[PDB]
Amino acid sequence: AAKMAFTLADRVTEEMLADKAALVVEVVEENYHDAPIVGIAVVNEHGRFFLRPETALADPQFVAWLGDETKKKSMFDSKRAAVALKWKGIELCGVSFDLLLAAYLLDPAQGVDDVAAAAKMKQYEAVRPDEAVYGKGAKRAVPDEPVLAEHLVRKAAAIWALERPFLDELRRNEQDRLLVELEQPLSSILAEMEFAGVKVDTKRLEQMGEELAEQLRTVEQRIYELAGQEFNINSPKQLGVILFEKLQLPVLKKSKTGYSTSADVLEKLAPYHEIVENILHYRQLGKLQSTYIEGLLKVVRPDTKKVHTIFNQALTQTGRLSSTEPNLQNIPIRLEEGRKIRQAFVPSESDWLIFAADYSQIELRVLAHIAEDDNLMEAFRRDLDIHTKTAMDIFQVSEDEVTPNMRRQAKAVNFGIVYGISDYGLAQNLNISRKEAAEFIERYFESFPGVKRYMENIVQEAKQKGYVTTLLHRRRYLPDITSRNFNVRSFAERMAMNTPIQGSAADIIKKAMIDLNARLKEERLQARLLLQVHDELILEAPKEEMERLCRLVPEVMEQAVTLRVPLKVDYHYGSTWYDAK
DNA sequence: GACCTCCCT
DNA sequence: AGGGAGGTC
Ligand SMILES: OC[C@H]1O[C@](CO)(O[C@H]2O[C@H](CO)[C@@H](O)[C@H](O)[C@H]2O)[C@@H](O)[C@@H]1O
Ligand SMILES: [Cu+]
Repeated sequence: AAKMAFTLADRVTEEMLADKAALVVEVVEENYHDAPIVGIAVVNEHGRFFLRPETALADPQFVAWLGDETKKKSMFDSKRAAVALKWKGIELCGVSFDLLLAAYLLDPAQGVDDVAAAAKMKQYEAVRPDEAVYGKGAKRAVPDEPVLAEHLVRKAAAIWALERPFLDELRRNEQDRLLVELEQPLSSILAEMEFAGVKVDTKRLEQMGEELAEQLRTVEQRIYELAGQEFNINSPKQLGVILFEKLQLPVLKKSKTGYSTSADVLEKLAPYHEIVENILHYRQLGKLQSTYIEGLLKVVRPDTKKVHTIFNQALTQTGRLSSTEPNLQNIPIRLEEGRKIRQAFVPSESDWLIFAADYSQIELRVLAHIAEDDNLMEAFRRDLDIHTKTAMDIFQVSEDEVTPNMRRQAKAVNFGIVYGISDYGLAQNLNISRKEAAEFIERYFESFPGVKRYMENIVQEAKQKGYVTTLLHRRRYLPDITSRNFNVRSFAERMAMNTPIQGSAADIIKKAMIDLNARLKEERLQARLLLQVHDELILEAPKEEMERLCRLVPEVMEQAVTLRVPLKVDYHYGSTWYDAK
């Protein structure tokens, strides 16, 4: 395997600053925030170059070239490079092609997470997987200069070679604008969000942690008093023995490994013995303690008291974002004791406030749009309570005859319809029988014949084309749709049904983010985007901007696309994330 | 290092 | 429907 030719440069030259280049700014640490850049490579019309970061990033011409938006770069995962460079006070501009995002749009099922995996999609194999170069786990390391340098230049050369074929394919798929006008500009916005971060009131979490520690100690002792002995409550072997052998509790669910102690199961066992509610309480508290007190405190930067998440923009199969380290998309809200964690998330400057705007029922509104179901579209045109309306229809009752249990069940059905669910899975959910579940679904489709039609038509389209699409032309390939195995085919069908709804919702909120960022700038507001949680945007702004944000944010979000039904956005603000309710 | 419950939308 | 994050072996 003969080396690829390149200049191991000792200094930056003019021919390295062409107005078109593939660029590699390598950040090997997974978490790129304030992380080292271990090397640089540039491939352009004049050749291939490796530069050492301490050289290139001290060179004013290079830094200016980095920041010049008329000097176009092709990269893989530009957000990583962008953020790492922001921490060093350097702006990266002019990124006109991101191979990671191109690969993700073409097929999110491939799990492209390095240049080698993207290149393999076009039968290009003259580059190694990062894992082969860096190793894995405790053996992970930056290799010596000649090996590192060759690797970065090969990645750059791959990018240079693969841009045209990736773009041609995106174009054939009508995904070219989706890359260039949505995902790439979103990438910059997300880079700013991650860099800005979110301020944490660590003292507040620590005293929450102190309280929890005390309450956990109390319940733990109670559990041991009720069990008549001590044991590792978090050990599935030990607990299963206490519950199902020593205390003779019925076994309602098994798990391949052993006895199920899932919360759905424990709830049914609670009548039999007082230990059960205490174990549940213990789990709720321990979850908060371990994950959202301890876990959060571990990743707060002590110098700024901020958490800086990383939004994985090229992971989920539907076009949603994900968030890591910490995950700021699963902060408790459902139960009050856990929701109080949100009080620890505070504005980053004094006299600023948190502002949260969320779409109201975006998935069902999208479904109404794509199905063209007359009844559902009317329901949203009237701005009805959708679950109450759905109860009225499937039970054939007047609004005044809808009971709370009726509403709750219509709500579960609505979620089921959205997730493409079937008699069995709705059964599990409503704690009812398969045949009953099947009658609900049948009643649903009688009231919403357009949605039935859609569910039928989309599964057939998935079979005929091999994939389904979203509003903005995101794509998901569903080859299991023709499996002769019921369970595998059926999962594929649900995906066929759900992906255009979940994915189109993701598309809309991504566009809103772009539109919003543009409006914020035009208006010269200091308001800034901090977070996205699938159907909601969280910002922080001076107290003096709230009144304008109240009008501006919902409007931008509501007007992002025009559907057959209105989009509706609710909003709140307050001293903390908790209070923005 | 791999494999196997509970938090969010 | 999508995700992220301690015991056992
Ligand atoms: O797609 C964004 C993200 O994906 C990569 C690989 O493409 O994944 C690494 O980085 C993320 C962010 O910390 C980690 O969660 C993941 O485990 C890593 O493999 C990375 O390059 C991008 O930043
Ligand atoms: Cu786990």
